[PDB]
Amino acid sequence: KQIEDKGEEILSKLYHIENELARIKKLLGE
Amino acid sequence: KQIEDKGEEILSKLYHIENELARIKKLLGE
Amino acid sequence: KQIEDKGEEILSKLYHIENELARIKKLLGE
Amino acid sequence: KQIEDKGEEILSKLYHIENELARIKKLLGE
Repeated sequence: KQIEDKGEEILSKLYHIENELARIKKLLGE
Repeated sequence: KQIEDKGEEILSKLYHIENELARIKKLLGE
Repeated sequence: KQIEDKGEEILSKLYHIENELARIKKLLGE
Repeated sequence: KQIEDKGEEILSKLYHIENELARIKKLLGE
């Protein structure tokens, strides 16, 4: 359950990261 | 294998992040 | 717990990626 | 060993990603 909690935690950061990069790509295209 | 399954899903996110970075590096003319 | 240990190391990388994105978003004046 | 191999694989992508972002930050600062 530690390994499963770390797993989710990792995913949720990755969603945050992919959103920051989408925001960068959007800016740069404007 | 829930954990195996998570591994794969995490990696998938990483590929997609790599696609975003390729888009970004093109916009920055590098 | 080698796998637990890996989890933590992965997360650490994600934080650092987040620091880089904060630096990048400042350089892009966003 | 599948979980341990996925672990390494994830790390190695993250190193690639942190390098792409360092290259972005360097460019933008030049």
